Amino acid sequence: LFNGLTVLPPLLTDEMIAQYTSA
Amino acid sequence: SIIAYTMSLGAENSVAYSNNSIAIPTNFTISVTTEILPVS
Ligand SMILES: *[C@@H]1O[C@H](CO)[C@@H](O)[C@H](O)[C@H]1NC(C)=O
Repeated sequence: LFNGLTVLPPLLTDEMIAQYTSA
Repeated sequence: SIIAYTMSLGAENSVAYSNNSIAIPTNFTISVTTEILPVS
C-alpha cells in the first residue's frame, strides 16, 4: 500500500468480503 | 431508541451435501422483477 485531507474506511471489510466469497 | 450493529451478510444456511445426493424441484414459479435504467 495532515492538512485537511481525510481518508475514510469502507462499508465492507477486508474480512467480511473474504466471507462473502466463501459462500 | 437508536442502535449500531455489525452488518449481517445474510441468514446462515447450508447445503446438505453427500456424494450420493441430489435436489430436484417439483413445482415451478413465475416472478416479475424490475430494472430501472436511464436513457437521457
Ligand atoms: C404449485 O404452486 C401453486 C401455488 O404456488 C399451488 O397452487 C400448486 O398446488 C402447486 N403444485 C404442486 C404440484 O405443488
